[PDB]
Amino acid sequence: LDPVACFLSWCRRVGLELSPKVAVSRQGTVAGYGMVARESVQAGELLFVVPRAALLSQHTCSIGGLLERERVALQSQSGWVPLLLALLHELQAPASRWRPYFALWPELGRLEHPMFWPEEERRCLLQGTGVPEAVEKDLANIRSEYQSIVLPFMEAHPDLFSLRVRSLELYHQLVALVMAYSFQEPLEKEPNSPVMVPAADILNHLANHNANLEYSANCLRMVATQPIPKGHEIFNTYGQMANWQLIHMYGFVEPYPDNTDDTADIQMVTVREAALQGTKTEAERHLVYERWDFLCKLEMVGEEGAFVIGREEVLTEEELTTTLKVLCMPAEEFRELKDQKREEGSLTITNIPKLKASWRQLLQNSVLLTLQTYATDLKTDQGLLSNKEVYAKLSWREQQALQVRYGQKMILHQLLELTS
Amino acid sequence: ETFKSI
Ligand SMILES: C[S@@+](CC[C@H](N)C(=O)[O-])C[C@H]1O[C@@H](n2cnc3c(N)ncnc32)[C@H](O)[C@@H]1O
Repeated sequence: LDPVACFLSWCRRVGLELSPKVAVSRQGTVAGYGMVARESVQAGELLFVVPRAALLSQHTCSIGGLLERERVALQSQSGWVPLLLALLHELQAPASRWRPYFALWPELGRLEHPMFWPEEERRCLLQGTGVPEAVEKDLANIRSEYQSIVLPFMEAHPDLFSLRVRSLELYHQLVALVMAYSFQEPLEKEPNSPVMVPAADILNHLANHNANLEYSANCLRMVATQPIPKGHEIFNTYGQMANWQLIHMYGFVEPYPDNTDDTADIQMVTVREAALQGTKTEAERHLVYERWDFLCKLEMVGEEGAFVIGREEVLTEEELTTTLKVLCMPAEEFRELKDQKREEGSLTITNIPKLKASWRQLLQNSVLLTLQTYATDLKTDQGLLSNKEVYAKLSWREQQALQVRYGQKMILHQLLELTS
Repeated sequence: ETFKSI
């Protein structure tokens, strides 16, 4: 309203140029603020430009020097501590060059990430989806970073960090914000740390998006990828995102069948398990592990990785095709490989039923094992979804979790049908 | 490493 107007003056001050055809709005958007087309936009049309000096990063913030200087102290699993300190500093800075930008940020106490859910609810609603595992790892990292890194740094530089921002709760909120709002610029291998991109982080996300960001030497450009008719919301793409990643990172899901990018994971060791399960002999077991290790050498499998199954195609395609090949090939045919490229080809809805019986059976069994890791079967969730009035009576978190579980089980069950 | 790349 006024914050929007203030933000737009700020844009002009810092050289951020919006097309007259786009409008920042809170009306008719899928969530919070979004951008809407004032006039129909053509594919390839420039929607806005953000100068690189307008970005909020460890490098542009007012303590960029101190942060760079202390880059070793500030290391972590995520690599976000420097950005989080820039944000923490800028938020308590009286004359922050980014105030009008912060004014459009969401209310930090109302973030929807499952990390803020009661632990039993998260654990129970999202079992088998991979979310509880990811959140648990996040929470551990967030807590260790705050105590051993972020809090002692702030206390070492009280001038730069008022007491009101020395907050564990706040640190959780800013991590969530970085997760949901930040951009990471692709390289070209030391991955670029995330930055906050004003205006660009106003756009909501869809699998079927109509805008995307381009990087250039001096600026970022948001460009239309599809024609956008008058009055229609402009949707960026946050990536090829399954619902389990959307809810974890962004606190939302796309309702079935909207998410054409949804996926289900089959843990790599589950495939191994299926292979072991089929053995009759302690000798047969050990020949399984030999095939496993060979795949670990090819870097096709690993103890904590997963195969990623898409709606029309397997995404970790060569990993899986090669895993099936090796685990299933005649024991003689294997010894000559273990002595003397990998397996090409697509794994799609049409291809899978044409695979060898042995590949399909191993896959079938792996999927059965995977489906057993959820609390209920697909029929239960399919029933909660099919009845709109039953669905409507579920809490918001229950609806979200349902969409995640349902999307995953459907893909798994489709794979079950394809492997007969 | 900050996730949303575009
Ligand atoms: C980069 S921000 C987009 C701007 C956001 N709507 C706001 O008001 O500040 C990403 C956040 O927007 C929301 N969001 C983005 N796309 C969405 C969608 N398709 N459906 C529901 N919420 C969405 C989620 O809350 C997500 O964490």
